[PDB]
Amino acid sequence: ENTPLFSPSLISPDVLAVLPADYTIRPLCRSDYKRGYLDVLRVLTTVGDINEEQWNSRYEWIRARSDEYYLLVVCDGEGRIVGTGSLVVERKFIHSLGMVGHIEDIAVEKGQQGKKLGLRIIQALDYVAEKVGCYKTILDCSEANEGFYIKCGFKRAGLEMAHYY
Amino acid sequence: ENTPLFSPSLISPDVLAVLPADYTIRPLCRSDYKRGYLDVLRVLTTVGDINEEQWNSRYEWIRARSDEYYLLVVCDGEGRIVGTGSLVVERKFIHSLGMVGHIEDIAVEKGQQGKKLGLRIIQALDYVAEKVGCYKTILDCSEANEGFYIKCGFKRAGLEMAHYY
Ligand SMILES: CC(=O)SCCNC(=O)CCNC(=O)[C@H](O)C(C)(C)COP(=O)(O)OP(=O)(O)OC[C@H]1O[C@@H](n2cnc3c(N)ncnc32)[C@H](O)[C@@H]1OP(=O)(O)O
Ligand SMILES: CC(=O)SCCNC(=O)CCNC(=O)[C@H](O)C(C)(C)COP(=O)(O)OP(=O)(O)OC[C@H]1O[C@@H](n2cnc3c(N)ncnc32)[C@H](O)[C@@H]1OP(=O)(O)O
Ligand SMILES: Nc1cccc(-c2nnc[nH]2)c1Cl
Repeated sequence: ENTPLFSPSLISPDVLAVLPADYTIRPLCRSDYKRGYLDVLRVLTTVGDINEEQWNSRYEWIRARSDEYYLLVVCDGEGRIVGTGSLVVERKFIHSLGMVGHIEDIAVEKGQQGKKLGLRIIQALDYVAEKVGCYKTILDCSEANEGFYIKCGFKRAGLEMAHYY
Repeated sequence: ENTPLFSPSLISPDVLAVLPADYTIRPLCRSDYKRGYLDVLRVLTTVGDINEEQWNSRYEWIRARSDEYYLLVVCDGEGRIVGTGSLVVERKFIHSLGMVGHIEDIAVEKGQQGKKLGLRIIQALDYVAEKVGCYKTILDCSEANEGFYIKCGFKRAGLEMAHYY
């Protein structure tokens, strides 16, 4: 219930060292449902209404795949979740059975934006990806937040194409 | 060993109906190592040297995750693999615990290109994604093959950003 999703050993010590006083970054755990986690994702897009049972079910699905789904949180001095980020590690046959890190669902509470918390989330996710043996990390962004990813040391590599249902 | 990776029920019947005479599309199976599968991926990028033991190991990893990794093949009239495509289904908390389909590692043998086999692979992967409940399918492409994805009914949705190790 407070068991971290993945090893705290995968949290970048350099990131931990430069966070603001009393803020932390750490793996998700199941009790994060009760520390404002889904409210943070509302800055991204529609989350929907998810009750605790549905959370517990998806959480255990993700925990059964914790060599694939690396979800971490930023907490303020009061233990409130104020930022989220995901790394999803894709297995391939190409690149000698290579692994690609996919950065997803990056979100910082509006009142907490513009203090480098997104940068720290990206640095932490890039640390995980390198540690577990990804050959690269990629993500999709908008023209409007490309400048954020540039300041995180990402470069334009191609186009995102979509098909909706 | 000839057990399909996923249910043949997930292969689009409309696609099967319009393939060229004696060509088929079907799930990967483990014995596809011996029908030229990795040679097809060489059109994409470097595959490396993978022996049968390493193949069997990754195959079983993927088969243990066949609600996530949907790999399918196009076979010619002689049972040779001439095309490949992947759908990887990502689980999210957003969009009411939504699922996004990721189209990956699309490859047609050079001598078999320009006969709609890539189109059929994309149509088949989009069929899988809709069937299992994805809210969208996305992929990354180059400026040079954007025109292919446009003819498959995809639209530009954002930018692919990359960070290498
Ligand atoms: C892959 C994905 O998840 S894309 C989805 C990204 N998420 C969103 O767009 C949701 C809403 N926005 C947010 O949640 C946040 O604003 C984020 C995640 C985009 C950025 O996090 P923040 O903590 O606000 O940014 P942070 O302070 O770390 O930014 C790092 C630097 O980039 C700058 N920056 C932040 N956003 C942008 C932007 N949209 N365009 C240009 N520069 C930006 C910051 O000013 C800062 O600059 P500095 O180094 O000159 O001070
Ligand atoms: C997400 C990813 O995997 S991106 C990686 C894609 N893979 C590669 O680029 C590897 C090398 N190329 C190939 O393997 C193949 O050429 C593919 C997969 C790109 C396309 O498959 P093909 O079977 O050659 O194409 P197919 O005949 O189905 O093409 C459908 C239509 O798009 C056209 N087309 C194909 N490639 C392109 C292109 N690069 N630019 C513009 N139009 C194209 C075809 O002429 C055809 O047009 P029509 O409907 O007017 O006849
Ligand atoms: N492209 C992409 C983006 C986000 C997650 C994934 C994924 N990889 N494994 C499961 N999902 C993939 Cl393939």
